[PDB]
Amino acid sequence: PKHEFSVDMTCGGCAEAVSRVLNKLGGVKYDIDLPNKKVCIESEHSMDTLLATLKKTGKTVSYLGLE
Amino acid sequence: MPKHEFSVDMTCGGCAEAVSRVLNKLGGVKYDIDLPNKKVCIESEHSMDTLLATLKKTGKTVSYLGL
Ligand SMILES: OC[C@H]1O[C@@](CO)(O[C@H]2O[C@H](CO)[C@@H](O)[C@H](O)[C@H]2O)[C@@H](O)[C@@H]1O
Ligand SMILES: [Cu+]
Repeated sequence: PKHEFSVDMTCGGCAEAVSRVLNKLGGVKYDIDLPNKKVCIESEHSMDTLLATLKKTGKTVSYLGLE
Repeated sequence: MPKHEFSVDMTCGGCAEAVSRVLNKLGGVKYDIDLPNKKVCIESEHSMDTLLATLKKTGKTVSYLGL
């Protein structure tokens, strides 16, 4: 499944930060849309693991669903 | 009591808010964030190690500017 999250990013540095923590987690295929403040992820990790990883950044995060 | 200074690569207000949230979550800290100068000052008993690790959770590039 491809999980979609709303992540409050407001500059390229914000997106870069999200990319860095997801890479640290590893085993992820993702794309970040800055203007629409959305991050889509595909991985063997649980939704909870992904959510916690994103929330640890200090940014506002919410789960939108999956495709 | 110790007063630490860190360099944090923040590039927008949202970046600063995220740093604030991770420090608020850690607790036991008195901090000041200087966005334009990419500097975060922290007065805390928490070890330099703990503070560095906490700031790194933001996914931003962090370095130590000393006591
Ligand atoms: O610290 C490595 C970590 O940084 C990220 C954050 O987006 O990527 C940036 O740094 C890379 C250098 O290794 C650049 O190639 C890349 O373009 C840049 O965004 C993570 O992707 C990477 O794991
Ligand atoms: Cu930002």
